[PDB]
This record gives sequence, C-alpha cells and structure tokens, in this order.
Amino acid sequence: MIQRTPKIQVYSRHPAENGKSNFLNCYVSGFHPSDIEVDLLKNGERIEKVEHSDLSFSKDWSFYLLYYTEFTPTEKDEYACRVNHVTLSQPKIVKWDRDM
Amino acid sequence: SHSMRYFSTSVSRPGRGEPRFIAVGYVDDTQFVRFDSDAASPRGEPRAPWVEQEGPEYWDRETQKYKRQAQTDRVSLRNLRGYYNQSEAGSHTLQWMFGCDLGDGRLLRGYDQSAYDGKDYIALNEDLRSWTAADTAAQITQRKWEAAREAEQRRAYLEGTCVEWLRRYLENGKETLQRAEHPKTHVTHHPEATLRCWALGFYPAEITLTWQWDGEDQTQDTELVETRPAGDGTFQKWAAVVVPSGEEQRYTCHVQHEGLPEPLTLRW
Amino acid sequence: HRKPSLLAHPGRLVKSEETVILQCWSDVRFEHFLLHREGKFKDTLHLIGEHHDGVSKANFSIGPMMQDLAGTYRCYGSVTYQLSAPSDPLDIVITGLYEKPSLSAQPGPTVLAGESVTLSCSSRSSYDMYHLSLECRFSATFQADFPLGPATHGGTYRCFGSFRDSPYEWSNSSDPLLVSVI
Amino acid sequence: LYNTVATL
Repeated sequence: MIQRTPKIQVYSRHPAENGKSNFLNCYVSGFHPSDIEVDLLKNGERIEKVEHSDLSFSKDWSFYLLYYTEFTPTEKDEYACRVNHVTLSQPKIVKWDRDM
Repeated sequence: SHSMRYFSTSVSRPGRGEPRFIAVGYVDDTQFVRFDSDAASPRGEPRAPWVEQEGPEYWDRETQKYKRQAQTDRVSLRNLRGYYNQSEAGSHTLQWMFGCDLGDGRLLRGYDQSAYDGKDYIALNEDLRSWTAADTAAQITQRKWEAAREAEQRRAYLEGTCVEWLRRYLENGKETLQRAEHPKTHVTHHPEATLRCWALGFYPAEITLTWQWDGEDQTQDTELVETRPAGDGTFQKWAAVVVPSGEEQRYTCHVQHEGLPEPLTLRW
Repeated sequence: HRKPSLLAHPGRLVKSEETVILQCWSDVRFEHFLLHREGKFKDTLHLIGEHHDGVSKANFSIGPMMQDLAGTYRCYGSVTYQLSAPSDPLDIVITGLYEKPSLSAQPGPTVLAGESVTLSCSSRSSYDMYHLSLECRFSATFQADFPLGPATHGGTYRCFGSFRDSPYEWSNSSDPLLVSVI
Repeated sequence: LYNTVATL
C-alpha cells in the first residue's frame, strides 16, 4: 500500500485579458489513490458547473486529472483551486496567477 | 514512432456496491475512447473524430469487451484480497496497462503489466512469452497463467491486432495525428528582473526550452514548469530566468519542436 | 419442515460459458424455494414453486458459467419467510480453464479379471491436486496415482487438475481412457 | 481496439 501527494497547477487555457471569455484549469497529477476532491473558487466560493477529464495514470502508476470551467476574468476578482486528499492534513488552496 | 496505449483502473468500495471500472485509450498524445461503469447507459464512447465513423458493429463489440473486463477485475480483486490475507472492509486498487510501439512500420516493442495498491504486481517480459512476478502472491498468478497458456494470447494481440488497428487509425486521422502543431511563443518581463519564455497551443507534448547568454546555456538558474494540458488537445510550457536589470538584451530563448521547420530564437 | 433434495442437470461439472440447471424438489408443497451459494461470492436466489406432475420443484438457471458461480449450493423450502432444514450440499465446478493433464494405466488399459490396476494423472503445470471421474481427489512432472484394486467391471475415466486456493476451478478434461476387463 | 484477458 503506497500513497502519493498531488501536484497542482492553476492556469487559463488562453492568455488572460479581462472582459473576455476563457477557461480556468486546475491540473492535479502524481497522486495515489485516485479518490480526490477538487474545487474551483470564485472569490472564495464554490463554482458548480465544473467538469473534469477521464481518469488515467502515468509510468509510475500515479493518476492525473484536469478540472475546467468557463469564466470571465476581471479586476479584483480572485480565483483559486482547493483540493483535498487522504495525503493532506488539511485542504490546500492554490490561487490563480495570470503571469504563471 | 507512433504508439497506442490503454489504461484501465478498478477501485473497490465495500458496501457501496460493486467496483468502479474506468478505461481510456490513446494514440500518441490523443485520447480517442473512454468507458465508465458508473454512467447511466455504460458503453464505449468516442473522443476523437477519426473513430466516430466506424459503425455500430464496431462500437457494440468494444462495449461488450469493456463490460467483460470490469467483471473480470471484480473477481481478481476478490482473489488478491485472499492472496494477501486482507480484510473485506478496506478499499483497494487494481491497474492494467498495455500497448504497442511502432518504428520500420512494425512492432518495435509491446507492453502488458499490472499493479495492486500502487505497486508492481506482474508484468509480461519483453520476449512476450515469460512473466516477472513481484512477490510471492503474484507467483500464484504466474503459475495459473502459465498453465493457461495466457502469454501466447497476449503476444498474438500485441504483434497482430495492436499493430493493424494502430495503422488504420493513423491513416483515417492522418490530418491531425501526423501533422504537428507549432507552438506560439512570446517573452515576458517581470521586475534584477525575470524573463519568461512561453510556448502555447502545441502538439505533440514533446518540446525543449532553453535560456542562453551569448550562446552559453543557462541551465543552473532556470525555473521550469511541467508540461500541462491546455484543455483542447494542445499543451503549454514556460521556462524562466532572473537577470541583472539592464542586461535583458543579452539573453535568448531557444525552442525545439516537431512543428517548426528549424529551431527558434527569441528576445524580450 | 423436512429438507428438500437438490440435483444438477446434466451434471455438476459445468464447462466454461455453458449453463446448468439446479433443481430443488420435494413431495411437500412448498410455496417458494431458496437457493444459496457459499464461496467467493455468496448469493441467494428465489423462485416460485411448481406443483405439476406429482412433485413440487423449482428450476434455477445458472449460466453462462463464470468463476463467481462455482461453489457449494444448498436449497430450502418455504412454508409461508419460514424455512425448512437445508438440503444436502452440492458442489458446482467450472472446468476448461487450464490445459489438460495426461491419464495412463500402470499395468495396462486392457486387463484380466482379478488383476490390480492403477491409473496415473500427470502434467507439467504445477497443479496441487487431481480428480478422477468414472469422483476421487488426490494431492500432487506433477502426478498422482489412483489404485483401482482387483479388476471387476471396467469403464471410461477422465482427469482434471486444480489449484489449492480455488478448489472449484478445474483444468480441461484429459482424453478419456477406456479400461476393459476380460 | 480493446483487449480483455484472464483473471489474476
């Protein structure tokens, strides 16, 4: 029985530019087991029309998933990704930085 | 250097019903099929256009094979729990991966291996006729599979069926599978300052990014993120560096990718 | 109440992906019959009773044969539930999952009356025990020897192999061996 | 084209 910690990246499909429609992504990979909960936050609150890809895994048997949704970036509207896993003591929030 | 790969996962949930089974298939870096046992009407679903016109006979045969494998995994999960003297209350995971690689145009090498709870269990050897068991429990499985002449059947699929259909998919979808998409690149400046080299919207995922300084590689002080999916079938990556404010024009970013006629060089 | 009876048609050895009938029956006019399986995957089936032609019965269809359907079966009669004593146990076995063993006769397939005759069952697979059918079981080239004693009435024999951790999953059948006493 | 095999 082995267990691995998820890696997280928060980013947008296209280069961000306020007032324009885009897609906000949260990419989790390298974790085990596959039971995981991932949430996209709009100013600290949950978005509810979020979809995700089909489960797959890599050479070392660790899983990866992508969570995505439609959104419109603006100014002083902050976004983050919140994931919880059996390997994490408390949930971990990762804020979206449009320069990374 | 094309390849076809399949990934299957079964997870047990004692009490909340029978195990969950999900399988996906790839050609190179492109998904083209999926199956989920928790769907309302479980069936194989296309995920790329070049398998959408195969006919209902094709997709019904695929659906029957997926349902058979989910039933097979359910028995295997119960057997493994006995091999390891585990309780009937905990959750456990079983993964399976196989596929073929092409080169002159035929089989370069085949794969077929399994894992239990995240660790190696049993794997088919590169000779496609002998097994490698990871522990004493997997030795029971090896003895059963040797008595069943099972390696003969996996080799026949990998050397014939896997290769034939990979060639067929590559021809029907050659306008997207065999035409690379070049990355769109630009450099950004972030205040000593930071230089970031971007690469977006490219396919396949293989790419190389390198910062320089009068032709000298700057590997020591280069931040670099893992290649990530864009969400539409393309990929992204960037490499950064920190520079004395004033010497920005002395540094260059270099991009190597299949979709470029020749490597690129950038400045801020 | 009294216990019912339980048999299999055409037999308890079921080829892979085939079907078999488990028939519970009694002279008591039970309203319902229950079929219970003990093994890897336990299950319980229910069928309404049928009372035509001088007996009360229920025909349970078990198929297509897979590994989760092999095991020990017992059936019950319901007076209303409110059940009776359990029937005699019956072992349903799946066959044809491994390669067939070899079956030979140590002092010859054709023998004289009164002579002793011993049958042998061998294979290169690491089977843990063997089964002989005309229904014996012996522990394990891995091979087991079956002594038949002084020859009286010969017949046709078959052989199967199995693994210890899965005693209801058998190999393919060996080629039949006919013994003749003259 | 998928493939389905024996139990462990």
